[PDB]
Amino acid sequence: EEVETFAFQAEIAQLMSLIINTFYSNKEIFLRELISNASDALDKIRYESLTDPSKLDSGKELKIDIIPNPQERTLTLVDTGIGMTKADLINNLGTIAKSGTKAFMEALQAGADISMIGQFGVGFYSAYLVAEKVVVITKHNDDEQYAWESSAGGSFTVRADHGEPIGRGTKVILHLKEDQTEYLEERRVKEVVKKHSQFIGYPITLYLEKEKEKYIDQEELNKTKPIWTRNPDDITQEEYGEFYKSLTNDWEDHLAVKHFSVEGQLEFRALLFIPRRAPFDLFENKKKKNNIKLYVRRVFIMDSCDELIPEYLNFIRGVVDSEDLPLNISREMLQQSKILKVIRKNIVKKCLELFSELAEDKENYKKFYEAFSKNLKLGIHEDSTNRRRLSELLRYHTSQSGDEMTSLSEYVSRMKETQKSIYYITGESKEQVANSAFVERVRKRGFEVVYMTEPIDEYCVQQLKEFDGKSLVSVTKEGLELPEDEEEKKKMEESKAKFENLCKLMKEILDKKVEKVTISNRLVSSPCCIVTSTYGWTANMERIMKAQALRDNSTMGYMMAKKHLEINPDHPIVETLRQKAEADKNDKAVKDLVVLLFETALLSSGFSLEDPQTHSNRIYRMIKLGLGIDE
Amino acid sequence: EEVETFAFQAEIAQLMSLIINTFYSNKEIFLRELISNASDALDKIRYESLTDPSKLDSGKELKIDIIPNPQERTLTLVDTGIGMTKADLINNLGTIAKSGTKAFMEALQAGADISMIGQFGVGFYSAYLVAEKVVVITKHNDDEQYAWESSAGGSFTVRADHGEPIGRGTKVILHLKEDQTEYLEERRVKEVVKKHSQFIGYPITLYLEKEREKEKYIDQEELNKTKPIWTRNPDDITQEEYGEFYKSLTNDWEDHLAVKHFSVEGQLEFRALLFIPRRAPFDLFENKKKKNNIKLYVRRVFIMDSCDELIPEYLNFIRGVVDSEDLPLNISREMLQQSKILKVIRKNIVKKCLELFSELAEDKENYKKFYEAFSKNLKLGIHEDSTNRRRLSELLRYHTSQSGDEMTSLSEYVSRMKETQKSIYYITGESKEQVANSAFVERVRKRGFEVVYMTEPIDEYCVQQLKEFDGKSLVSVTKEGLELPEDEEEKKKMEESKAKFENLCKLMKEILDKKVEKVTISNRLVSSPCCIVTSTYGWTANMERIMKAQALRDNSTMGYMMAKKHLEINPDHPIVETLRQKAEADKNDKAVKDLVVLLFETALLSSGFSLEDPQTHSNRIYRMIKLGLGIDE
Amino acid sequence: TKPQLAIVTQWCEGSSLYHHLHIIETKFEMIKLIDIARQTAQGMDYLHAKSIIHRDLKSNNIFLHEDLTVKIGDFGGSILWMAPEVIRMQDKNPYSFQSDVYAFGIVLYELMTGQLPYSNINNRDQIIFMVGRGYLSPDLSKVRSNCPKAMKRLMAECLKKKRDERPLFPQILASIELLARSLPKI
Amino acid sequence: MVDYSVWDHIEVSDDEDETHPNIDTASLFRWRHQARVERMEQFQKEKEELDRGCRECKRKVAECQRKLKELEVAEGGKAELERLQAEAQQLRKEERSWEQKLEEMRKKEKSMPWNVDTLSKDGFSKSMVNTKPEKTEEDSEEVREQKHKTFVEKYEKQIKHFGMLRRWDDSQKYLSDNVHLVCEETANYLVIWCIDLEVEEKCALMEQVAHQTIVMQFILELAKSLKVDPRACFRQFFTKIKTADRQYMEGFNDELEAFKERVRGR
Ligand SMILES: Nc1ncnc2c1ncn2[C@@H]1O[C@H](COP(=O)(O)OP(=O)(O)OP(=O)(O)O)[C@@H](O)[C@H]1O
Ligand SMILES: Nc1ncnc2c1ncn2[C@@H]1O[C@H](COP(=O)(O)OP(=O)(O)OP(=O)(O)O)[C@@H](O)[C@H]1O
Repeated sequence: EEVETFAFQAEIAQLMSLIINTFYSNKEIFLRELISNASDALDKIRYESLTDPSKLDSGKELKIDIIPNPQERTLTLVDTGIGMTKADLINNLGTIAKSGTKAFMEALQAGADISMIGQFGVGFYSAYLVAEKVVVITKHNDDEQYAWESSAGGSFTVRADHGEPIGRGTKVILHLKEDQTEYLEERRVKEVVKKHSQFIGYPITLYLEKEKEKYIDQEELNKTKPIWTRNPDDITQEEYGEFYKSLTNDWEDHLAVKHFSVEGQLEFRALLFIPRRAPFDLFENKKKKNNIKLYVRRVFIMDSCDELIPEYLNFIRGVVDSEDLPLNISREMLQQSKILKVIRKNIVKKCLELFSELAEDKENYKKFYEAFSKNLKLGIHEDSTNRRRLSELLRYHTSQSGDEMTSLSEYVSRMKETQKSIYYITGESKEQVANSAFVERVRKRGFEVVYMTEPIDEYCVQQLKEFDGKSLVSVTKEGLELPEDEEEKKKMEESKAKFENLCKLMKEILDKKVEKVTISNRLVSSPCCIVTSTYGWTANMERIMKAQALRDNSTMGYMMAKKHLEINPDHPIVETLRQKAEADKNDKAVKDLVVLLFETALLSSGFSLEDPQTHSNRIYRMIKLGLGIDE
Repeated sequence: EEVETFAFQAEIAQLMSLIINTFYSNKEIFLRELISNASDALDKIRYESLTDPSKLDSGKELKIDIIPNPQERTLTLVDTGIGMTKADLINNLGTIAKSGTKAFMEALQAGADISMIGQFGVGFYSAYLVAEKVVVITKHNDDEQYAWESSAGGSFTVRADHGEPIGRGTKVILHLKEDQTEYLEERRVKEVVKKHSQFIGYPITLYLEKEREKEKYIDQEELNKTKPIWTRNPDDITQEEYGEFYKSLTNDWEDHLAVKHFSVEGQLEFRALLFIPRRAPFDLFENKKKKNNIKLYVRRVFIMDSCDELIPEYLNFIRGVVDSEDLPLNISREMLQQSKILKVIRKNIVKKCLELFSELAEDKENYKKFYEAFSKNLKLGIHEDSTNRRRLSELLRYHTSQSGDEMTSLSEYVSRMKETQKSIYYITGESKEQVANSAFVERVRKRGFEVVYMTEPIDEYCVQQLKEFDGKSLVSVTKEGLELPEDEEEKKKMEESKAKFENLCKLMKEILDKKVEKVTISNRLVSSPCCIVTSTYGWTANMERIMKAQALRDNSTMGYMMAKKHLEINPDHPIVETLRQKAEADKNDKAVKDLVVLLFETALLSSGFSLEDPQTHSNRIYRMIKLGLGIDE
Repeated sequence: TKPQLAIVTQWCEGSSLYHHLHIIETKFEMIKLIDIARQTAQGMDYLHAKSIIHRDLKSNNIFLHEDLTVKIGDFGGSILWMAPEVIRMQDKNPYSFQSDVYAFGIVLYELMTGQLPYSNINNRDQIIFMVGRGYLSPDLSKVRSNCPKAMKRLMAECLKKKRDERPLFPQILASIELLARSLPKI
Repeated sequence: MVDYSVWDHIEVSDDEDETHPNIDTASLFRWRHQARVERMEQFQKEKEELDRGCRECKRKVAECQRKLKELEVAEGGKAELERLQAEAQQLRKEERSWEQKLEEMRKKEKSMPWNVDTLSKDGFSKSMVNTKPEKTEEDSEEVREQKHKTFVEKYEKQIKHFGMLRRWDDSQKYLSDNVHLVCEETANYLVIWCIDLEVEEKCALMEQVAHQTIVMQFILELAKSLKVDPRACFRQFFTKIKTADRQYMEGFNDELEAFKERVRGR
């Protein structure tokens, strides 16, 4: 019956220590914070000018300087902004979690051409990460010049001074520490400024001392203006290329460019790119990927391409500038990581549209395809959402087009009336597969076969199983059937009974090895060949799998497929073999001939022999017999 | 002139807004914080009873309870700890950046023997992240029961309460809001507790309502049952306890193989515990899987488990825990700062893991099982690591030409070589039968030397870097210029024979037409007319096969730089002698061309290389079969 | 003069689990038959807690991966995994969690018996009508010699008659785990 | 201030950081997508039903107002009027209930999250192809002479400023802006500069300048082997020579000694 209210308090010393020793990770962002504050002040004075020009009679230009001094340990950062008055100096620079930018934005009309950085409040106390005593000198239009001095303890002193006049800006003098005296070295300052704040709209300059000992004025800290902000109808080709050269350190130019922008609640503006030739360490990974950055009001937030674009589109460079997002207390990470996955969808969609548009003229597509073709087949393997739009940018060599690649949809046009399914073959070279045993029959009836001669082609063709309602059938798998005449079927049925005896005898001599021996219709001018079964690896896949460095072996026996043998019932050699087998049940010559035939069939059908010395000895004996030497 | 001193201030509403929704992700965190406040409280009452009893007449036991209510949307966190008075309900829970744990630790007389979590003073508003109204009921040994209540924003009430007897402790009631009402279930609370804070020293229990046949209440204390082992002395633990911990830390139906347990009591303090799985996981050589093997623990509270540099790449099978006592930590307690101590931890872990590997190599029954599964990961250390190469090469165990089915070692093989020998001989092939009776190792196995077999790709990848052993060099038996130290009488005989086989060299080089760069005569064969060897600088045959077969090659550069080869013949075989005699007379005949092409192609086939166009060879064989049987035409 | 570095692989489609037990022999011990049954129980529990249903789990859908890792999927006669409510023709929405439980029970029967269910009668129309009315069920005597009793209770509970007296997945998972951590041999 | 309560309920259907080790993904994405589309279509059916019901109810309300205006002149209809009043009042109160249900349904479609196609709507988009004539190489002898004179003189001043040093990272950045600027003529003038430094007999300066020059000429010879200009091949040899292995280091040393002997005898 004695409820009594109170008010929330705050403890100051622990608060300051916690801020400046806990909030941030690195010790190099104080320069970013100071540059952001200077940019805001300049923005304020610029906006205030364009109603009465009586506010620019003391200093007409807007600039930013950096002056190191390694004799006194100072890092002065002069600018020419709006300045601060005494009351405002006490009330914003000495009160944690209160910002003077928000008040200026709120009192300002309703809608203006202004966009400033900073709404939290704890940003200037980050100078004490590397500092021992900070001094601020300031002057406004309607006050005098004041000096502010503190040491991150519990008090600050504010006094009027006489000294060197400034026009209307602010000086920030930083007395550096003893073990942090490596920020007066210029390579370090240049690296920090270029990585963090390089798209600021104002001219940062340095004040080095090189060689009388002169006074150098290197302005080159930023001299590449952002180009995605302006209208897309005023940029003329070449202007893009320069921005590409000065973004990633190249000696050449691009090959395509996209400049889209979405609106609504989540809005951004992107400037994707495509390079000319593939970098030679593209799949070396290891190093953190920095091909797509992410900016908020032209200040770096974080870089990544493991969650902004997929892993098979790592060759694309660009910029993803946005306007407002849920940032962290250190503006280095994003709460609600789902926003990134929302961005990724739009980026992928626009990239695919760009590829489709570029594939129109058939003169620049070859340059893009001969250097970026592995990534498309990598994408087909793991992308279920868009595998139909990525299966139309595939070009293949074919045996009705000499030395020009054809497209898959173009294939389906020039088919025959009764043809079903697409035929393909996978090998190791373009001439090893052109003249093989399997092809020599379907290529005599006017049909078509495509040539998939590469290692990743198997990974692709294992996943893509049908195209436009047509099935991809191989020429080397246990009994392909092709449209044919009835009379041929009757003749083949008769021949099957004709050769029904030697077929079993070969199965007798050849033990566990082959699994079933049969007559085939895929050969016209070769004695015999080897085919595999439906559910299991093919020869090429087995060859690739046996050559992987980091992979296990206890599962090899489960996946390999058996092999059948095909006896072609027209070659004279088989005809005489039947003659021999008909009279004699078992002779040494028949055994030797059968073994040698199987062995050459294994050698010509892609398989690797398990003991070459026996085959070599068998060849040497025959060489010796036919040219003399007795033994 | 005039100097004015001031003092710093703050803005309370904006500061609270910053705390609530700027530096806290993964809302679930709130629960952890609350638990970390109960445990600390309990610890205090466990320290005030050591000097004198009779401060425990109110409660005997210590416990942590959770009660969810699905009807009024509340979640209670009863705890029987030290409690809070009235003067401490306004100076501790009503001031940003003010703790009571730190003041407690200050007053101790440097006796240590206590370790409590938290010294920053902002961890109740994490609980404010999920609820809209917070109520606290508290009692102390020398006050009356009091009630705190707040709804955020410049206000809180501290009235007195007479409505319920609590012996001694605290009771926190959260009033959930409509959006986040998934924390009243079983699975969510269970998962959060089991994943974030399960090694706390006290029995967290739960009081959910079940139905059986009917609102009978259930006691499921099993939220934590496994105690932390890594705080005990290493000598006082047995094998079954270690196995049970390993089983109920990564679900598996078998125990471990070896276990390491050490401590580092220097300026840095941490204690680790590493195991070795009995059988390798299936997906341990993937691309970007979320690695979770070594988990950090600062004062028995989970921090992070991914890390970049805690163990190098090849030590992936090792799984266990690492506990510390002090580290530079963020404000969210999920991320490490400035990442310097990690180097020291990684160095120490690598050293002790190698020590364990050497220790396990004494018995000859477990090492076979260890090496049959994790052999590949050692042959990466010789490649990447460069300061531990010397002592990582002893644990390699190859086959040999004198051990039937028994893997020997390099050091054992060094102590079996004859005096004259000055180098190690190895052969890199595809299988063990294909390599057992080849043509290269035919002279070296007749004198009585020893060759070591190497049949796997990672052997090439390692041997390419390991180039010495005990100051002795490894030389292969499939490369150019291999010398066997022998008497100079047979060397003079070879020199005499190197003059009558001279014209044949240039005839063969002319006919093969820039497919072979030399055709010399050499001493490596006894019963084989030809064999092909490669150059001293360049890929061997099997390495080239492996390079070509693999995907993602980027084959623009590699194709036009490698694959040099030679050819060498022997002056004893009848075939070569007959060929020389025949080519002596006529230098433009026809049979000799066919014969030399056949010999070169067969030698190419049985030496590791792959034919460029396999149809021609097959057609030649078929033609000879036809002609030797009388089919003609 | 600029070596290389070993490169990792991506993944591959491991053998289906209907191939292991029907087209090949591939007979495992009793302990591993327990572990597979637990893995399919846990995975279906996760789906069933986000209102996702599956409508079928044919034994070929299960993919016994490298080493030993079960992974349910969807890629696809099959009148042998269907419930006595699916073969009805009313309201076009007979599907619920209990039908998934029934399909899991039939998978368990195939897994520890080693044979196709309903091997006696071979007529598709006859079987569908019989399951419709004059209903039958697989005879439970066809079991392994060393199979435990705790699961024989679980199997009889999964498929009784109706969709109201069938269990939900947490109880099944708990029972399987309890039986698993008590079995040296029996 | 600092209110982030709007970005609390986003939903993605193909999220890859929430999966089970016993479900294959792949098919999980399709299940999630189908569920989202079905729920959206059910709510769309409800909302369109309410909207068209409100539209036809407003049309019927206008018709009833017309009927009331007609009855203002006529008479007789009371039971129909009472039935219409009662039914319309009950329908209007249940429609108010339905409207409140929709007002809460917007908050629920905030709790049931934003999808991909509610957060943003597209604006402008343009795309270009850059059909540039990638064939530009001026006559070999004329480029040799003109580059020799101009570039060789200027970058000879540059290479004289650079050669007195021995540093690597400085050499790395100097070769970076050299491959920005310099060509083979600068390499030839560096060769002749080393040649006439041999005649001047500065042994230590020979060692330093020969170190740098043989590194540059090894870049040159790798360029000759690959026929790729020294502009395009600078970073790989630099990064493999700063991390050069022991064997590569001794090979480089012996080749340095051999080249020094060759030039001294030249
Ligand atoms: N160089 C400067 N010129 C003018 N005003 C300044 C300058 N530096 C700081 N201020 C003032 O300091 C206040 C804000 O200080 P602080 O940097 O702590 O906050 P913030 O602007 O929100 O943060 P941030 O550093 O992220 O931009 C504002 O009133 C701003 O005008
Ligand atoms: N259940 C509790 N029993 C007793 N004291 C408590 C309890 N919960 C909080 N306190 C007290 O609240 C004060 C401030 O706690 P707060 O949560 O703000 O931060 P902390 O204790 O420093 O950190 P943390 O919550 O991470 O352990 C401390 O004096 C602490 O003892």
